Amino acid sequence: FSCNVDGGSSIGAGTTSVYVNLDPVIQPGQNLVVDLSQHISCWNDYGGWYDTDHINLVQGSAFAGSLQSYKGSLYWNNVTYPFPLTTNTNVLDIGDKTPMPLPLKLYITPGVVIKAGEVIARIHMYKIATLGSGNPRNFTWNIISNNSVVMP
Repeated sequence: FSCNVDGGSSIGAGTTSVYVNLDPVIQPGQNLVVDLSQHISCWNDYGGWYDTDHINLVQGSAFAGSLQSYKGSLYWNNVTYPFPLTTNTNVLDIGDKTPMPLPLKLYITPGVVIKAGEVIARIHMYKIATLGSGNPRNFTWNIISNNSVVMP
């Protein structure tokens, strides 16, 4: 099982930065959408659905630092969750060699809103396979804003 960010090198586990662009000027009632399907993809390293991988996001995934006062929602694989996650999400099956973009969106409801380079969320992902011990792996996606966001 492997993932990559923006078509980069393969990742087997651990913490990876995911850089996103956010609407740089917003109004008080505006919510920021972070479409992570545009950045993160994962695949089965065998293909043909032999040793299918089961993937979900993990309870405790949250906004970072000052953004914890922000309110959110997280879309994952046809279910929408309150964010921060109080639950593990549903399971997504990964069985092909073809990279699958993660069906994942983050909705943020926030004059400095976000600083360039700031971690806005930490999303924990769990992988376990179908054969043997399952070879369980933990991923953390550190979502980082490329840009500053203001709300004048």
